Amino acid sequence: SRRESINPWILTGFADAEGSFGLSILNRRYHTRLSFAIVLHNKDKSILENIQSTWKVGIITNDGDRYVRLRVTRFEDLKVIIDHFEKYPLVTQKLGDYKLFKQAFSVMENKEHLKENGIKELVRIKAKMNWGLNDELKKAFPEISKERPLINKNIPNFKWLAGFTSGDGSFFVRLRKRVRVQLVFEISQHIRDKNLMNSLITYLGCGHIYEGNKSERSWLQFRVEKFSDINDKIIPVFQENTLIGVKLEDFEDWCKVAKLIEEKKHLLDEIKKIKLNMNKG
DNA sequence: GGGGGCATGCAGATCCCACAGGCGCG
DNA sequence: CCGCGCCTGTGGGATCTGCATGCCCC
Ligand SMILES: [Ca+2]
Ligand SMILES: [Ca+2]
Ligand SMILES: [Ca+2]
Ligand SMILES: [Ca+2]
Repeated sequence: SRRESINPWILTGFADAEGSFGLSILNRRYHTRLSFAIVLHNKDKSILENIQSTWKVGIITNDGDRYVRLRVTRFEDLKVIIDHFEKYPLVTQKLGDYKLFKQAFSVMENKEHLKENGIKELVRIKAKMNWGLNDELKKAFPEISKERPLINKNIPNFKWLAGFTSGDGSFFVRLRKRVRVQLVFEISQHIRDKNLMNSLITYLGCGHIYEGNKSERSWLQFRVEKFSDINDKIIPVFQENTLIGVKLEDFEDWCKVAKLIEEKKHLLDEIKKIKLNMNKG
């Protein structure tokens, strides 16, 4: 059960990709709940165990027949999470949800949430957090601003990038029809972090940003399709900065196809065998 | 007696992932 | 011609996010 721990910057990078900070204010006088959660497919339960071993907090639960959840609600345990992200701060817009989550923690640590003044402040905090206030709290506390300080941060290091890639990244092989094999690396992200995704082009020395129609599409792609860039830049980066989860296994199969491509790929039966065991198994 | 915290289960919403096709260029 | 890589496009599920209840304890 007790599995390996992970580098704390890799964990923050995975949290930037897959984490969620929650502030629930329900009328059971109001009940206050703070939470951190990650939901993944069972294939990546090892990641949740890795985080649980590194933080030494959190409950791992099956969220159905297909999914697994790591959830932290115990108040003292949320202090462990604050201390981690204070030393290893998030990079995406989720940092703002973390900061509001931390602000809510100080209201509750000072027991102010038991009185009416604390609830009003917690409602103001929740308004700027994630998807904002629900209809009931919008009516019961109409005083309601969703605006919050802007975030525009740079990639802190490659260890963060490995955890981020383990979450939102993708390694795959294309078989285009004469059949040619092409390696592709892609990270997708909501356009709310376009600057950070643009940051990747010079940070990795390769790649392009693709957006489609910016007026009707809320997410973009950072992609590297040039084999020399995959072979000389992306592979050495993630070989030195270990990925986690099945993304690591997909990367290792990905690199097997890369060695074949640098050795005159065209023969192809072994590449098709590796591809069958990638994002299908 | 019960307020408040914790665990728990489930549902809503969407941002991802893992791709494919057309075609200009060296 | 051939192999490549820019560029455009996306289904649908793995995510992110949120709601509700029960039971314990000081
Ligand atoms: Ca993400
Ligand atoms: Ca993310
Ligand atoms: Ca993921
Ligand atoms: Ca993700």
